[PDB]
Amino acid sequence: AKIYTDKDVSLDVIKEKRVAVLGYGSQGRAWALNLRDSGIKVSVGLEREGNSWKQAENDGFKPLRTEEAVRNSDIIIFLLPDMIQRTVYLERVKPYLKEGMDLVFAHGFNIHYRLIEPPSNVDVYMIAPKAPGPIVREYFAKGGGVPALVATYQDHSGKALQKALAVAKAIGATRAGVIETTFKEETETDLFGEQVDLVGGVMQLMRYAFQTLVEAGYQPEVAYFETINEMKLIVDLVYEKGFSGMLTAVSDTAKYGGMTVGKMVIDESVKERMKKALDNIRSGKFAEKWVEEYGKGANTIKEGMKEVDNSTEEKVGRSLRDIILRGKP
Amino acid sequence: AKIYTDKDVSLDVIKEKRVAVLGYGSQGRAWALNLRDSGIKVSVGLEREGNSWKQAENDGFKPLRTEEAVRNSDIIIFLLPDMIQRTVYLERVKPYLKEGMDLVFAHGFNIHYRLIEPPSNVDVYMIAPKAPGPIVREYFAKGGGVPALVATYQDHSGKALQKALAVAKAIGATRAGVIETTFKEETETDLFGEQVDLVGGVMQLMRYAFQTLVEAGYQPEVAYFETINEMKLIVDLVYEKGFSGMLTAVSDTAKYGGMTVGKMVIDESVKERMKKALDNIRSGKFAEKWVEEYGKGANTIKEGMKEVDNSTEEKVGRSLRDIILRGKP
Ligand SMILES: [Mg+2]
Ligand SMILES: [Mg+2]
Repeated sequence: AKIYTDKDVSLDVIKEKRVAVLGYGSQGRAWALNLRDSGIKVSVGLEREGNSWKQAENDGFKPLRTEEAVRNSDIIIFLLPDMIQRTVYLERVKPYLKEGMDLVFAHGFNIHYRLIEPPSNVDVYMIAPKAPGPIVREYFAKGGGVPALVATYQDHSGKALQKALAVAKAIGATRAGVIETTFKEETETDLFGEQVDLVGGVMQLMRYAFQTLVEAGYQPEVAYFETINEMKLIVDLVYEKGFSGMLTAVSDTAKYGGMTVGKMVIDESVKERMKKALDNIRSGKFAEKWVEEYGKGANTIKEGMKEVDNSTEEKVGRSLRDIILRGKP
Repeated sequence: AKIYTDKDVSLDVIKEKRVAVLGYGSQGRAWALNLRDSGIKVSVGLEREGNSWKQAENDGFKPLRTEEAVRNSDIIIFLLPDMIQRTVYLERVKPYLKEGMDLVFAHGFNIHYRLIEPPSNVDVYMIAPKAPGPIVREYFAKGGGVPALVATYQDHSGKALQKALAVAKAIGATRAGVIETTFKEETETDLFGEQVDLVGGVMQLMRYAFQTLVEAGYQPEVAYFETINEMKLIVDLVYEKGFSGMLTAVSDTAKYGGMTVGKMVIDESVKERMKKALDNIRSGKFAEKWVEEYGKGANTIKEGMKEVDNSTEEKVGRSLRDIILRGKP
């Protein structure tokens, strides 16, 4: 697939545009800081004069209520939680849209699932950096940057890909590299990864391994080092060198064990259930169910966070993190 | 558990002893470099004059053939691959052992499974740091250190735990903290983590999720970012702030999906199969099976490595790491 880097993209297409960054969480901050450093006129737009508003004041912005930021801008960037974008949009963005304005997202969920339904006469596009806000910012600030995906949903102007690329350049992404996708692809793949692998899957895998050891009578601190803490070593090596690289770096005892037992533990029925999860994303069932849960108060999340907070593993983990911090220079 | 720090041991217990570090891979290097900085007399002993040998020379060591390092030393540290230790021991160490010498390990495997059966007149102990060699070295050299586990197998002197902690102090581990375990516990828990979690488990988990997306027709590059590359972001968060902190850092959508779908994918039958793997470790079946396999050339590893090296997943990953490399500061 085509990879775009600094050289392939001009800022001219957004240089003269006023950008509203809606939100000043971890992403909103990073983007607002990078855009402003790249010479883009940024207004931060916020629903409340709360902690976010203060943080933005602390960074030399003068924040505005959402609607005032929108009325004074050309390019509107939604860096708000997915579940509250709909309400902010309808009440504080929609009535202010004019021909030729742009709606810009970091995630495809709301557009793809019709929670925000834009008019036909604006451009709609996305830049999805592949790192946390702090890194997005740090790397840009050191003359590098983080890769991202870009997509266009509605290209009314004919320049929507160029504009998406320019935004991505202004936040440092083209220093690393950018690849084009679609709103649908980014949404479905992001939901799938989070559910089966990145958050759901690996958390349950690590937690089961930890529990198995503690239930068999081994020391909890030993069990935590072996099943949770060491995972960084492994995943750092995959990130840096691929699986091949990682496998070369571990013992032959580890390779033999991982190759023979790994597939018995994570067997074909797991893959079959991942297919089912993907089917549930693709049919819309997952998004329907989540929107329904959220509408009832997200009690699943509250109960699960309480269980994690009070678990044995969390207690043990805290203690080993004091030990690691104690020796970190 | 009791955590030991610098206040719990004086280097005096080993300051006057000559140490042979057998091997000069990433661990042998780190330990040799730290010990010498702590003012411990270090000799590097090696079976061949190849790359390890040259690196030791680069670091200012004059390396010796293994048996010459042993004859000239009091404390023999095995920092060699587990499956070669037995033959190095029989051929190059055991003939030269004398009362009061120490046999020191970084992993319990060879002592626990009777592949090395030490004589009755030596101490036998272990120090098992909980980070890669480079870090062992880096933190030490920066005035911190990395935590480790210690264990005693045969305490002929009555001071084996003091000597283990002293070696750990000399490589900086007591700057962070050290926990005592046993050779059995270290062995069984290290085998278990590699097999079901750290290597076997997570690799099968990530590959299967990649494969699911690719099979469904998503762009492989997108699939790789979402199922493999982004793992580092989550695991880093767990490493730094535990599961509660990771979960606070991800979206509510991610939380809900991980808590509901993750548990459907990684169900309690996975745990049950982890328990069977642990039973197979505990009975010695795994170790028998591996020792047998290794003695036949470890053809399982070679074919597994080829299969990984020419996988779609791996081809994709090569490209994307140029991207990231391209933007790091
Ligand atoms: Mg993502
Ligand atoms: Mg280990």
